[PDB]
Amino acid sequence: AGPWADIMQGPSESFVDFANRLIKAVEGSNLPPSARAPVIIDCFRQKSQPDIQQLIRTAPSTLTTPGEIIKYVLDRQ
Repeated sequence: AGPWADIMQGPSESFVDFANRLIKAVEGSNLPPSARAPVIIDCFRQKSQPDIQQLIRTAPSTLTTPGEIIKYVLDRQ
């Protein structure tokens, strides 16, 4: 279990704050730099609040970066 496992969006935490903690826990880990982006995305899918999880599952497959997912959530939530 990597340092992201402990990181899940709280019942009253804004997604951006959840994203911040998570990105922190991923960036300070032993993962190679090149591996951070795709791990961050999986965590967004698995560790967010349920409403946010369905939002990310419905999203266009053309969102490829953590930054596009964040922007998508903030605009549409």
